[PDB]
Amino acid sequence: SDAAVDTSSEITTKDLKEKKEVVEEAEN
Repeated sequence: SDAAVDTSSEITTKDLKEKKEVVEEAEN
């Protein structure tokens, strides 16, 4: 799974962080 770093090229591995952060918006 670590190799996923190469995939990081599409810029998303980090997005997972934002996607988790937005979860707060769950409050609509």
